[PDB]
Amino acid sequence: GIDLVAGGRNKRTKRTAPKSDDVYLKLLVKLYRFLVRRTKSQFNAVILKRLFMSKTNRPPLSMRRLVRFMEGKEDKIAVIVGTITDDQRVYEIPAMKVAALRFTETARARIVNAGGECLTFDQLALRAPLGQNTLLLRGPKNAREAVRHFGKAPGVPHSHTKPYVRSKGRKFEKARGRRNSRGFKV
Amino acid sequence: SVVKPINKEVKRREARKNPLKNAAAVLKLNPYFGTARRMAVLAEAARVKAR
Amino acid sequence: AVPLLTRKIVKKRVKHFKRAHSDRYIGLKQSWRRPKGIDSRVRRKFKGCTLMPNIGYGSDKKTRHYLPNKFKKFVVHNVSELELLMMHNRTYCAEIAHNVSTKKRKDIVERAAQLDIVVTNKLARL
Amino acid sequence: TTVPGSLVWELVKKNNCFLIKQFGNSNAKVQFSKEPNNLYNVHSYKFSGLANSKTVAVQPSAGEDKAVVLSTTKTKKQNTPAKLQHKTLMRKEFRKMAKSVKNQVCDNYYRPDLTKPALARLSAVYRSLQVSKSGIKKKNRQ
Amino acid sequence: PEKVILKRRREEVWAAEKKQKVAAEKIKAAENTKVIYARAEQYAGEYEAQDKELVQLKREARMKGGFYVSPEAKLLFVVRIRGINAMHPKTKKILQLLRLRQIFNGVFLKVNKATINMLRRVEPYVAYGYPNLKSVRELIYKRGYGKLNKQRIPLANNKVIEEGLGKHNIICIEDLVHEILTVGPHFKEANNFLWPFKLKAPLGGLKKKRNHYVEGGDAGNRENYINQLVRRMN
Amino acid sequence: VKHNNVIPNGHFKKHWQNYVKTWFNQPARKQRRRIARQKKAVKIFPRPTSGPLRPIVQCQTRKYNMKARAGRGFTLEELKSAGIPKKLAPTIGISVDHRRKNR
Amino acid sequence: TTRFKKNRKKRGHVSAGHGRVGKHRKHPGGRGNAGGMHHHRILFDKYHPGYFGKVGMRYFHKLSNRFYTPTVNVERLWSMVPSDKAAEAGGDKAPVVDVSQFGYFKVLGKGMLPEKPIVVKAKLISKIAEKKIKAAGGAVVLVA
RNA sequence: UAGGAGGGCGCGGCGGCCGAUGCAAAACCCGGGGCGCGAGCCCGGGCGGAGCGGCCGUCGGUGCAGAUCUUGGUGGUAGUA
RNA sequence: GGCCGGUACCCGCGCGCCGAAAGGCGUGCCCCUCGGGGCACUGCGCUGCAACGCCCUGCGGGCUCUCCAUCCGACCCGUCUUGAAACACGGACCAAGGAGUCUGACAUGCGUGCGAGUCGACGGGUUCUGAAACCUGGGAUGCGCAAGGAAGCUGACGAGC
RNA sequence: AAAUUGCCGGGAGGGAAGCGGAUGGGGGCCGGCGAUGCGCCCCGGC
Ligand SMILES: [Mg+2]
Ligand SMILES: [Mg+2]
Ligand SMILES: [Mg+2]
Ligand SMILES: [Mg+2]
Ligand SMILES: [Mg+2]
Ligand SMILES: [Mg+2]
Ligand SMILES: [Mg+2]
Ligand SMILES: [Mg+2]
Ligand SMILES: [Mg+2]
Ligand SMILES: [Mg+2]
Ligand SMILES: [Mg+2]
Ligand SMILES: [Mg+2]
Ligand SMILES: [Mg+2]
Ligand SMILES: [Mg+2]
Ligand SMILES: [Mg+2]
Ligand SMILES: [Mg+2]
Ligand SMILES: [Mg+2]
Ligand SMILES: [Mg+2]
Ligand SMILES: [Mg+2]
Ligand SMILES: [Mg+2]
Ligand SMILES: [Mg+2]
Ligand SMILES: [Mg+2]
Ligand SMILES: [Mg+2]
Ligand SMILES: [Mg+2]
Ligand SMILES: [Mg+2]
Ligand SMILES: [Mg+2]
Ligand SMILES: [Mg+2]
Repeated sequence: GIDLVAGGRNKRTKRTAPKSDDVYLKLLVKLYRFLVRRTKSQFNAVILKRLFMSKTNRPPLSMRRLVRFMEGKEDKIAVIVGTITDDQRVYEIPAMKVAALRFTETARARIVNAGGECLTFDQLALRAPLGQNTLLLRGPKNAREAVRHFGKAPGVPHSHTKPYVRSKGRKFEKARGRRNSRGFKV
Repeated sequence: SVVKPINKEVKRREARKNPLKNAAAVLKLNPYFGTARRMAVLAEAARVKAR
Repeated sequence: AVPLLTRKIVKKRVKHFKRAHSDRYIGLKQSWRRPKGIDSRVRRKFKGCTLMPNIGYGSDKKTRHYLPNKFKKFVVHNVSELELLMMHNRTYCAEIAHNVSTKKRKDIVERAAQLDIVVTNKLARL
Repeated sequence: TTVPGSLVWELVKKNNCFLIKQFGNSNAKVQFSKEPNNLYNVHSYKFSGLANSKTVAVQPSAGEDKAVVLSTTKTKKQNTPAKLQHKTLMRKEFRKMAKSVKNQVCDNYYRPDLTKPALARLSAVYRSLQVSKSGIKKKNRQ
Repeated sequence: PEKVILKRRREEVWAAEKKQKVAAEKIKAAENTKVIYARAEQYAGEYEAQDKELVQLKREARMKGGFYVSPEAKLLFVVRIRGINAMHPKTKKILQLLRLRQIFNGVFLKVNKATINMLRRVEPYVAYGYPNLKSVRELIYKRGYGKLNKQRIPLANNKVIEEGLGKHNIICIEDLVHEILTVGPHFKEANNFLWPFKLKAPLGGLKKKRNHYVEGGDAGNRENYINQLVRRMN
Repeated sequence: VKHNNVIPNGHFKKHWQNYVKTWFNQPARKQRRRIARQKKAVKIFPRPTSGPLRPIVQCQTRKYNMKARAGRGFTLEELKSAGIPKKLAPTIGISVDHRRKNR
Repeated sequence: TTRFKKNRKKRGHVSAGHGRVGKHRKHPGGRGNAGGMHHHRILFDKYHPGYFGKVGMRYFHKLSNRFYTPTVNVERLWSMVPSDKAAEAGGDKAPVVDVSQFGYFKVLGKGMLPEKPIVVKAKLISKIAEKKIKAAGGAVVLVA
């Protein structure tokens, strides 16, 4: 008998290989296993750990934010382990070099017609294996519509969480608990 | 061009050697052990050999 | 046809793990079923009652699935898959499957004698 | 393989026509691969005869005494199955078979990986033919 | 071809570089063993110097009319004697902080008002006292394990200390033993490096663990007699 | 009810299992309509298979006011001004809708 | 995929995963939303605030058509004009956009605009859409 | 324990792949030999006399010792009342 | 004396001799100065401890199978229960059937496709084994891209630490 | 097929039997249950 919690065995969990059995993703996984093992670059470590992500932990990043992130850093290669969607709200995109999993077929055309070069992670591993002069990025995680529902309950003070409502309107959860004149103001 | 040198060397756990009564190992842990023992014995030598 | 295993096969238990109370009844099969009772002396593991299978009774990985022959068995239905044990005859043992004909068994055994593959069924169906 | 070898492996590492798997998917699983151009017939990416450009086969020939075929895949002709394998019917004795196999596998840096395994299979095939000729003179158990 | 010759060039470079590292490290070990020899010689010399010094002082005080009060011990050896069952939660925390998380573990402790009043709170569960040189050294030798990268690495060679310490000017087992016993400026690190000694059950038995050592039992101070107990825990 | 979820609106308190309508006959209606269209085309050969002519009209309703669609028939004013008699227009493949007004 | 349902793993465990003490009876809380005001009160007034009661005035025979205002922000207007007729333009000459031809009634004023002038021709405009278009040098033509 | 999850074993189909079978398939019986910690599997012998299995994907009316469970059979009571 | 282990690394062996062998044998510097002791220059390689038995178709060896004896243990399972072996309830035994499934809405999590789009789901044209498959519309059908108000109505002028 | 019954052969029983762990004594059954082959050599031809 020894005084330990669950015999000391780690009770947290993390991904160690993507649930996705996409063969191309498994091949990237093997490549970056090699790189993080023989190279000891923290950048490769982060890239690996982020290929071991779900699609709700890999939200899309659009150019209207990518260009923000590339404004004055055209020498460094942009890396987004996720998706690049276009954004019809921007007009002039600097010729930028971005590496990503996927490019929406209109965003890839936008980048090519702007004159940048549009990479995949193997092409990234060619000319930045340790990640020389690279700019790692993540898309907005808590921007997902589902997240607007999370946190402390809708009906407690100071909470600004969207309650699950089957439709908007006057009759759908406006009456008692949302105003002084019927009951109380949440 | 960037990988560190490959490491094929497998280091297993080393068998235990008696750290108190194995001469070879006690002289790798405490190299002065033999000198202290010799001093003590060579001090006993006179203390007995006198009488 | 000489065994490659160079480690003595050790078994932490040879007796089977018969189901608790398989003895008093006939309808209960001998196969093990974990006793799910709330007051079951077997589940509470009082001494003197049947032993359950743990993982602790597991056998060594390097001496696992070796027959008493010191070969791992591999069941073959025909000459086609008999012949693919050329470079495993020191570690794998063919067994001709239970539903082949005696005619095909003669052929497989003849083929295995010249490929020098240990077979435990060469005296079957004759 | 029009696609690369690693991709072919990730495509066929779990099911293919040449894979004989028995005893379930538990710790008891036994896996062999029975394509002609796999040497140990061990189903691994080293020995896989489908996921590789450069593969060697060592087989006893058709009904005829003591003729061994050594075949190596032609890397460049690879999308031409009829002209995909360079097959080599040799019938000389064993020492000159081993020198030629070393010539075709290891010495030209075709695929030194399978230097020792190809020769081991050559020994097994040769003595298999030798005993098909002579008979069971030795019990081969000591 | 070019591919394999290019591979082999680096293979040659690495072979040479590894050989020259071995050549350097042989000289390193050859000088380091003389350094260790010197340190152990002087540690032993001051062991006898202090041992004669105590008798010298006590005799001098008796001669000059008064008496010499020995300097109270700087170090405690604590060994837990009660199991992990039926513990008040505050006591459970005290033991988890002292690193006594299993019966018949031994830890080395600084003496100070912070820690000795911590033992005060948990005396029914530990037996503890004043280790001497033999006890400390042979604990370190025969049951020495090091908290190396959270793993328990046996202290079977001098090299483990190069990794665990060496930012603290502790290089051999004898430095570790000295720097514990004569509670040093780095005792915290050279104890947290040590893994709780997992000791044998007391040979020859054990008196009643329910009572205090004064009343006949075993818990609490037995100041000098942890020495007498260790030879049968070890 | 239990953990945070929408307030259910299950309208399954009647005997809905007596009125479930399954669509396994969807391919069957497709094929039957196709057959009916062939056997109408052969009969009305050589008339146009879409039927008589239909007017360009505007939809109602602010949401679709700008979106033109085929109506039901030409008005009397339109037939008269295009020079085609009322009773003859439906004869020669021209629908007539006496209810529409030309505004 | 019944071969995956966790009921299958709960075979042999007497309670099928619903507890021995508190069993799995028909409807121990009531059918549906039973007792919103009474014993599910904690639930309804924690997670669905505002559920109970009337607010607002009735509107007999609503048509959703009457309320149809598809809107477009200013930031997206320039996507509507093709690049060719963005080139066929200068400082004094600017393209004219009929949003009603695109299915939009109102033109709202969210986001940036390029400095290039544009004449958006809508049915409804906001204050801020006009202020941004004028400040960009364009103009507005109201049609319907 | 209540409970949760992972990995597997097993039954019956479907889309595929590899096979077995009148020189004996399925089933069932055995003081037969084994493998796995275990669900279970493999082989041997007998009866049997025409079908059957393995692997991958996938699907399901899929696993029994209880429910005074349902149908059918059989006991002890008993050669007794 | 007990138990375990028997070596690709710590040990050990060869590259000299004597010695069956344990093993002994060189040179130079420090120490006592007797006896001897300490230190030193150090390199290539190789590197699974042995001796002898017994039996080998035997009346042999061993077996996880069967019966029996003996020592130790050992209350009858499922269950409601703080508590069941209970003088709590169900169960005489066997065989077969036998209990979280289907559908709708929603939600989180995960996978796939696309991604300010996305759905072809009602229809239409095709469809030479086919209730399949493939094509088609959509310029606004569903959801999403704008929200706040009861409503008239208004509807995000561009972020720093 | 089992429940269940009979006959034959075996086994054991001082107010239960059955089951777990030890071996021991009976059985019954296992030749992949357990080997005879490697190197060196000389012919005698293959
Ligand atoms: Mg333990
Ligand atoms: Mg309030
Ligand atoms: Mg209980
Ligand atoms: Mg004793
Ligand atoms: Mg006592
Ligand atoms: Mg007490
Ligand atoms: Mg009803
Ligand atoms: Mg449970
Ligand atoms: Mg549940
Ligand atoms: Mg229940
Ligand atoms: Mg409940
Ligand atoms: Mg209750
Ligand atoms: Mg009330
Ligand atoms: Mg069922
Ligand atoms: Mg059943
Ligand atoms: Mg039953
Ligand atoms: Mg049950
Ligand atoms: Mg009660
Ligand atoms: Mg009672
Ligand atoms: Mg009751
Ligand atoms: Mg009863
Ligand atoms: Mg749309
Ligand atoms: Mg910041
Ligand atoms: Mg019977
Ligand atoms: Mg009697
Ligand atoms: Mg017994
Ligand atoms: Mg026995």
